[PDB]
Amino acid sequence: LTGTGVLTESNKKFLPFQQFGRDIDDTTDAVRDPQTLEILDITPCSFGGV
Amino acid sequence: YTMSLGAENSVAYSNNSIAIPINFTISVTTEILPVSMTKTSVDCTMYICG
Ligand SMILES: *[C@@H]1O[C@H](CO)[C@@H](O[C@@H]2O[C@H](CO)[C@@H](O)[C@H](O)[C@H]2NC(C)=O)[C@H](O)[C@H]1NC(C)=O
Ligand SMILES: *[C@@H]1O[C@H](CO)[C@@H](O[C@@H]2O[C@H](CO)[C@@H](O)[C@H](O)[C@H]2NC(C)=O)[C@H](O)[C@H]1NC(C)=O
Ligand SMILES: *[C@@H]1O[C@H](CO)[C@@H](O)[C@H](O)[C@H]1NC(C)=O
Repeated sequence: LTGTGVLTESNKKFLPFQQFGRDIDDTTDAVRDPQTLEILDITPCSFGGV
Repeated sequence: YTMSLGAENSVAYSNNSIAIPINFTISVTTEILPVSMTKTSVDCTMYICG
């Protein structure tokens, strides 16, 4: 699963079988690292209008 | 059911009778009007292509 984002620490406690996290709009905003079983929030990069 | 528009009210019309109010009610009613929406901006290039 690929993409671009800012990976921060997450307070969301996944169940052991779950790997990715989605919001209402079915976009991946939480993920589990395969090497170390920790949860990371994926905040989208700061795109904006100039 | 077949809907009923309102209760029937046969007004007691005659050529020489009038109805005069002896009292009044100060009635406050609410009217809700939308004014604005959420201002949304879309990056067309990022939405189509990322
Ligand atoms: C003014 O007078 C008329 C008739 O004298 C009244 O009308 C009647 O009202 C009763 C009450 O509901 C009805 O049962 C009758 O059928 C009505 N008659 C007619 C011919 O419409 C009227 O109510 C009176 N107005 C007031 C404010 O008292
Ligand atoms: C006109 O209507 C008002 C109510 O809208 C009447 O005021 C009421 O009067 C009774 C008896 O005097 C009291 O028990 C109520 O507490 C009053 N209500 C309020 C809200 O003050 C008034 O008396 C009426 N006047 C006439 C001439 O009919
Ligand atoms: C995978 O390797 C990491 C290396 O730090 C280790 O901590 C972990 O226990 C290993 N196993 C799993 C299932 O992640």
